[PDB]
Amino acid sequence: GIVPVACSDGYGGLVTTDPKTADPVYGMVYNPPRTNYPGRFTNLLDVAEACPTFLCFDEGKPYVVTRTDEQRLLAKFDVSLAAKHMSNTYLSGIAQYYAQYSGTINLHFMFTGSTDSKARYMVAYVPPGVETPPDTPEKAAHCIHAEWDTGLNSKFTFSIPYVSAADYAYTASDVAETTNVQGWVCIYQITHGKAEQDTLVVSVSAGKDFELRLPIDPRSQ
Amino acid sequence: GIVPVACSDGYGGLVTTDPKTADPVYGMVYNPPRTNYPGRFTNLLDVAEACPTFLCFDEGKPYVVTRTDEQRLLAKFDVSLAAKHMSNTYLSGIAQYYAQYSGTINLHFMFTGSTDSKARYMVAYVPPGVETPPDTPEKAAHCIHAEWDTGLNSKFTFSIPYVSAADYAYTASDVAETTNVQGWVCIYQITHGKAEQDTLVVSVSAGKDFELRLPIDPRSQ
Amino acid sequence: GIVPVACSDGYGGLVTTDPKTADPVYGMVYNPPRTNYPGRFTNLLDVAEACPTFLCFDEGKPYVVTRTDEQRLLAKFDVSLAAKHMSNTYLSGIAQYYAQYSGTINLHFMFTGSTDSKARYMVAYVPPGVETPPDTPEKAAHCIHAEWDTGLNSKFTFSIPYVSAADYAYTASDVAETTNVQGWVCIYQITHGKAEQDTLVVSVSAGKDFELRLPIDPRSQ
Amino acid sequence: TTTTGESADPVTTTVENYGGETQVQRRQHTDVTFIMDRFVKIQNLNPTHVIDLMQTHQHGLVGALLRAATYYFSDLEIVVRHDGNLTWVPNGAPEAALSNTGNPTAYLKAPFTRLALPYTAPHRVLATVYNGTSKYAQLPASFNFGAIQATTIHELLVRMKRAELYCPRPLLAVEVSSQDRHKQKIIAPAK
Repeated sequence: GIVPVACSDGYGGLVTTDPKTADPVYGMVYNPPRTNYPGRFTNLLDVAEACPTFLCFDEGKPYVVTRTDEQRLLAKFDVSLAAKHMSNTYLSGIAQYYAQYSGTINLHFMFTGSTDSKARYMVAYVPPGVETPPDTPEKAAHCIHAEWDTGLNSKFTFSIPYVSAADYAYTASDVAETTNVQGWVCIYQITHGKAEQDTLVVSVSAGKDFELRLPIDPRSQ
Repeated sequence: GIVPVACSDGYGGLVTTDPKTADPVYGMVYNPPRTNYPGRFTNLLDVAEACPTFLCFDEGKPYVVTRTDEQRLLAKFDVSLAAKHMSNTYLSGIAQYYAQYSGTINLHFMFTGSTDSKARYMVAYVPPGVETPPDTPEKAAHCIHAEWDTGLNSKFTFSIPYVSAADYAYTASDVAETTNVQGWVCIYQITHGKAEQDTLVVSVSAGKDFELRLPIDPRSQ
Repeated sequence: GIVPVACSDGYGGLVTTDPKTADPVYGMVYNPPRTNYPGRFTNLLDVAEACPTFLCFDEGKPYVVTRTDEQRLLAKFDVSLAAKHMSNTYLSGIAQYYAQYSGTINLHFMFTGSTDSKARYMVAYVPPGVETPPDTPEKAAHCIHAEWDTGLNSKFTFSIPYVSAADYAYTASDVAETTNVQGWVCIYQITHGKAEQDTLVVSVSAGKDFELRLPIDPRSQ
Repeated sequence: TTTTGESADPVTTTVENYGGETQVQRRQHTDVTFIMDRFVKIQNLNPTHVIDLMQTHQHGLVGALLRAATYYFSDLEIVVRHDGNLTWVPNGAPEAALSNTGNPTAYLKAPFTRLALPYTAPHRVLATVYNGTSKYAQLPASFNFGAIQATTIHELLVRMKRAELYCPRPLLAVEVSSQDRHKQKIIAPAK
């Protein structure tokens, strides 16, 4: 006699993401060597961590600038990988293919002004719960924030913290909801000296614990 | 050559309750931690044992009361999880999903009267075999019974014993038959003193050896 | 790749007597205990050996009787489980479900006469080969036989031997053939004293080496 | 037993009190993981469907038991009878994604498709009742097991794997008019 088997209903169909392998038909193929080929990356986030890309502000400029020396809200944007200001970044490029994330997102600020121009800036993380963002450094001071001088070192990095009710947040956005909008980031200029035409270039990268979760194919094809 | 197999007729179909698992298609998913989340229950009967729920008497009251100080049958009900008086209890809620049971069912009596009101009650288990239940404590005394005073302690618990010919009883009822009606429980007031408007709240829970047997889906859907 | 299999033609169909088991669908069922339930039997022949049942003679009597004190052939029957005289026995009840048998068949003779009635009987096994059975004890004496007195002990048991060309015999009969008729059993009365209305009750059971072979379902359904 | 009822401490009296003897109990059937581990129907279907265990019938074996808990967690198995190919996307995915093969897509194979899916919500556990809003009654949109889409979805069956229930809630039997019992036709041999 032979082995009895029950060909089971509901099993067997092809699933584009299944964990099995096909049957081979052309054996004994040896490839040209590619040992130590340069620039290899094995995880998208290793790249997203080390290579910050630029934010997009008014008229598509990767920077902000103000002609007045008074306090001003230079820019505000939503803490969403779906944000308009993030739309040209590599981080957002990667994130559109995952349903959820959690973790630190790092902002980088680089001053490009002349030796004779000085400024003092502030960056704040405004969590959800307030109707609109603070329009002044005074009101925003009560939030998690950092202030800095322009000097010998042109770059300043700040971590936007992951603070939410759920353990993960959606990468996409839909309408003002708790799972898809995690507050705002506000960048202010406290004041400046002779920096009317000088700019602050802003870029973003992934933090030490930034994480993307569930693979998706949502682009219109 | 390859392995010969006999795809067997009568096997393979899907059975809603089969003991196998489907084939996976989306791997590597790590969940948010939920260690030590509170109020977990792993067996329905752990809950049914610790949380008694109320019986339902005339006009849907979870209690009985009498205005006369004489002996009276305050209430009688069928020892059936299908009984009218049990219809709002959690025990009956659970039992409707199992074909059979066996074991102890516990009744709880709580006196709510004022300090100046006293009473003496009796509870009896009348097994099947008599045409109708005893209408008086005297006649019911010959059964398995308990009597008690109202005092410092407001609650009294009594176990309705499982006594039947078969080892299991049906949870549902059909018509007077040996497998679906296991007698009555009769609650009497022997007498009372100034307890005309005072009540005896009754609730029920599962006993140490209460057991429900065969899973069913009998509700109209 | 995956395992290659050859779904074989000619295999897989359901066979009412196959040696396999179905797939389970309702697990975890514990039964009421039935330890030491009485009167269990595990082999039909244990019962057929210990419980003899009655033969059927003229007018359906489980006994033979003669009014004359002379030698007489009280009864003769075919050594067939299909015999008319065996038709109400448990042995024949069992045998109709098997195609073949072999072994000893035991006859039991019980005298029911009064203390004042005596008799002397003879039983003979006549193998095939003679046209008709011996009508007298004298002619039958040359066969395998036993003779006995009626006394204190009312019962006498005799073994009808299995003597045939083939190692097995058919339980059913068709027409006079070597595989389905194995001779006759003849019961004679040598003589008697005052036993005109007294009887000899006859019953049959299976012998130590009686055996039934091949399961069949031949009854008209 | 006599106790102070008001405290609400559990009291489990026994048959022994009046001379009886407690009898051994096997409770495998009432075990939560076991009892929830079976296929149950979902009724309101559409070619695009979001998997929501609250779609289970309120008086169904699983439907009612699930409702009788406040919080729960579990993995899942589904059986779908569909025309065309079936695509599933995880919790949080744009509805637009159901249109693409890159997401788990099962090519039609009679008579239907049976799959094993992981819990994908962003919460540690889910709820059957939620007193409040998720937007800046119904349950929050994030309480789901993803969505499926095919040309036509004829049948859906769901099965809860590794189920964990917390915080039990009321569970009801049918109400009884008679005042003695609820009677119904129990199965019995014909003739």
